[PDB]
Amino acid sequence: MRLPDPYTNPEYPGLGFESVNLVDNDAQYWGINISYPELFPDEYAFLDSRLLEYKRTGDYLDVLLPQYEAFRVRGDTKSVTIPAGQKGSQIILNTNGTLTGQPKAGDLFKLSTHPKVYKITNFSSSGNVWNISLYPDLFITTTGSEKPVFNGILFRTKLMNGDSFGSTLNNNGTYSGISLSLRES
Ligand SMILES: [Cl-]
Ligand code: NA
Repeated sequence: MRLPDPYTNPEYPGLGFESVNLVDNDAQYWGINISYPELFPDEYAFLDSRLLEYKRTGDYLDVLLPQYEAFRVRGDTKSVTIPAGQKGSQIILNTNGTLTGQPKAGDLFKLSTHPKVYKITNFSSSGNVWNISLYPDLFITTTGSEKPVFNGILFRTKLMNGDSFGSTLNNNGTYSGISLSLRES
């Protein structure tokens, strides 16, 4: 299930995060700490209903972190190839001349076929050959059918603080201190 935000639900601008911390837990997994601004009753009720549905159905929570949305690499990834049999800390790909721009160390990365999110540690190229160094090491050996993902990356997580989720209506008619602690699953 997608954690609702102002992109899925622009009617609730309060679902836009105030602060986000991406924590490295070293298999390696990312921890995500999200802090909300004060939420209006409709926003809080909608978020609460969506987290109750997540609790009811033992699903994951997919989350977009807009602070990593730099759109540094653009274009159609259809003819972009990732050769099979790769594992370790590097992903080599052939852009086929279809991608504009280049990624930077600190950017996120994901393979289209697997949920793991990586951090880019280094980038080098030789024409259409891109060499992207990743942290942590690849969770799978490539099959050759994967596509690189630079934008719109969703982290697949589980909620860690469901037992301390919630708030009470304050004197301003809003809900303060709402925060989500997520663990990449
Ligand atoms: Cl592997
Ligand atoms: Na949100």
